[PDB]
Amino acid sequence: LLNMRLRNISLKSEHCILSSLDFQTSKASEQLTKKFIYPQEHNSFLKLNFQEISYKLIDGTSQIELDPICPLKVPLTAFSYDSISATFKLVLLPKSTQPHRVKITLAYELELHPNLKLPVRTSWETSLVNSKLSNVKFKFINSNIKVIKGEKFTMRLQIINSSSSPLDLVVYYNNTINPITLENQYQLHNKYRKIAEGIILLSNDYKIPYFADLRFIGIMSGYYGTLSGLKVLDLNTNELIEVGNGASVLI
Amino acid sequence: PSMDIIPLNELFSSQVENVDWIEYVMSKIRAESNLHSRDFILLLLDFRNSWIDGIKLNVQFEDFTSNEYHVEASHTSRIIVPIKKIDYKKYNFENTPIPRIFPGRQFIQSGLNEEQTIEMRQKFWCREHIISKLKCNWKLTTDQSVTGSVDFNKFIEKFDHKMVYTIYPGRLFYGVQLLLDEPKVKVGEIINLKIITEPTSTCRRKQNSTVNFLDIVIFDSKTSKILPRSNRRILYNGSLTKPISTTKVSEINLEIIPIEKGRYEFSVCISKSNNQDGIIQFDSENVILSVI
Amino acid sequence: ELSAPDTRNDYNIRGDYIATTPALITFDGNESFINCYEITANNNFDSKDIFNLKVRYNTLKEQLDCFITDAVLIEGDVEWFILFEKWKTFWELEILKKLKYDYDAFKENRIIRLLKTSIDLNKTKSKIRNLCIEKAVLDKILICLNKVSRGIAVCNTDMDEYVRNLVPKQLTVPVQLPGFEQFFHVQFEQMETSHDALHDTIATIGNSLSYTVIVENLSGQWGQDVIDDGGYIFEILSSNEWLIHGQKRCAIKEKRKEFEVHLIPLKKGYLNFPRVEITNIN
Repeated sequence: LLNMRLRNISLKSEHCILSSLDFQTSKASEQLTKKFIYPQEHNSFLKLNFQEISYKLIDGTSQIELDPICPLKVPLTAFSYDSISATFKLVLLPKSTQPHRVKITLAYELELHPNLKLPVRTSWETSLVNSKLSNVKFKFINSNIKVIKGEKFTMRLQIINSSSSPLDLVVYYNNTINPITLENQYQLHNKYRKIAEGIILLSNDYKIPYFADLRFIGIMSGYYGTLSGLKVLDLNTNELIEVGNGASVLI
Repeated sequence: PSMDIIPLNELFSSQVENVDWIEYVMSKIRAESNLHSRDFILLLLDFRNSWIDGIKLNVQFEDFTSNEYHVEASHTSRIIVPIKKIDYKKYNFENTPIPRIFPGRQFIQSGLNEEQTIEMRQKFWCREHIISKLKCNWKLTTDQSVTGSVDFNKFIEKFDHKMVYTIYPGRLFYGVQLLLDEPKVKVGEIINLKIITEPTSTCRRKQNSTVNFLDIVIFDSKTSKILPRSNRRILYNGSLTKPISTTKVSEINLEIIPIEKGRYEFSVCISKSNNQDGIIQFDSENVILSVI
Repeated sequence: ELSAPDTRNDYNIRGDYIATTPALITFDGNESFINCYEITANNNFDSKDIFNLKVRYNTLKEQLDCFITDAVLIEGDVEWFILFEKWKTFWELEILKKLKYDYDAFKENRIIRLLKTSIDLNKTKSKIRNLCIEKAVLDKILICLNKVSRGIAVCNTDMDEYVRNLVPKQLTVPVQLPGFEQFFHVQFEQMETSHDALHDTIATIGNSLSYTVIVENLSGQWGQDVIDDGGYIFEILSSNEWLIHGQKRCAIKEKRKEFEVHLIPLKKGYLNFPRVEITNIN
């Protein structure tokens, strides 16, 4: 009851859940010690946090922070430190423990000594393109973020199919404007315009035959996150697989 | 088998001077300051052999000569050719294409209206322009003396509405450029702007509504245009509706003073009335400035 | 127009809108008319002066009524010699009940009347001594204006020096804040995802209350989100405030606050009170 603490956990896409703990001197404790300190004419407190650490599991391992941290001391403040946990594909929820050491130094070198230790579970409170029909999956083997200029470049698809008939699909980019509140109308027009002529495929209408190298050239500068022009058509039972993957900046 | 025509808007600064069209188009842009960018259109046509041996397939335009490609046996290889636009006011595209004979009556009650005839004349005479300069002069790699030419007349089939927009700007409704004084202006300064407007020969199509409404939109160079409250942004006198008229060389000159940042692009929009969904032309001249 | 008071500082209002070439506006609350003024601060701090404006205007009803009078029934001076110079006030009393359609007058039409009465107006003109040399013109003009539409051209040609412009005014006292601050921070982003190429905003805004605080929002990122945790070091210059954040994260919500209105305040150091918090993440 001197510094209220909370922990926030987020799930990054790079298979590393990041959990950040936040500490803040609570206002009720602030006024509680503040009137008794201002009786002796003190305006700013001094809670010296000298040893803050987090532990892992039933065997105690000290996972470090993401940056440096000295031994600080301040009043009426808040500070947050972020550790990087490991992403779990199973349903084993990791339970961690944190500990601090607040030295509540009253003045003229007459200090008290306080320590605290919480322990709880680091929950989070709740791409590979796959089709809807068959076993056919898509994933770009080369790193989906890429930094290019407006020059010629290459990109690499990959197909994991049912081995019964691996062939009979075609790719094409469809360089035409999709046929569409004037402000939202023109915003959707600018999205559909810079999609339809931003990059151009240097081999479209292209029969596939488990790799498939397909080659572009990029014209217009900008970050094309989930570049969604190219559209792999499946010949038999005529439907379309969108490929919402890959993101190329062109600067 | 197929063909498509796409324009370009980036300037293509150098060290990308290895790709065959880029040096020619940037050479024409580089000197001759009236020979500007933003109006070049690339045509994308795909050569595909049905043979057993490789070919070389050099493409000659009226002055553009491409590199030496290599199509092996059954593949496509999209050879990208630059071409400028064709000016509507300099030319005439509303005359009937002639027949060869003068003998037959040819069912002289022709079953066509006015506007269907005129769009048929446009669709024919645009490919009449783009065929009468295009060539190719091929050779086999393993035989080297079997060099022949090709035609294009039995290959290009027809156009659609997208090709006649992209090749011919006379199909559009207005012709606009922009004039800006200083593209590197400091923030405490107000700069006059200019929007020239020059209507088309498709102004005959409506003939009744003698006003159209030039909207103004503003977008951060990245994405996601700014709502017209324009705080932290361009501080602007007047309002962005600015009525213009048919058959007029009007100039809706405005003023613009920045607040925070640099990367701004300016463009227009034509909407034919003031209500929703009256829109006709999403005009896209889209010039840029900076504020340090 | 805009006018500067008698205190007479170096206020440089570069903004001054003159609608010389257009005699046109509309205020039907569909689009948004914004006027703006690029003023300057004084030679020192100056927080309470008085500004008064000058809007000339008209209303569009008597704009189209002036157009209809000057080019529908009194175009030439031949009819203006006799047929309307003896019944001008009667023409105004007839014109005041015209009630032209101002709902389709902003969409491809101008000077177009609504469905108002035109039957008993002929009987009302016939009741007085109105001669047929004017009763033909005053009926034919209303019959023409019952279904006609003009354009934006030849509107200023009727509006030119034929309208009393009510040059109204207002009062704008150029309101000010209370607690001046001057801070500058610096960041160093420990990258979770490599860089998301964020777009920046160096704010300048002051909080004006008592027992209050200054709350800041981080920069805006537009690539792959939820990441790029930015570390920071304060160097909170020229004051002694209270800080309430350390080594935040540039995702969905960070809100790196700074409790300001507690101790070590100052006066109005400028036109308003300021806090020119310029972060610099290099």
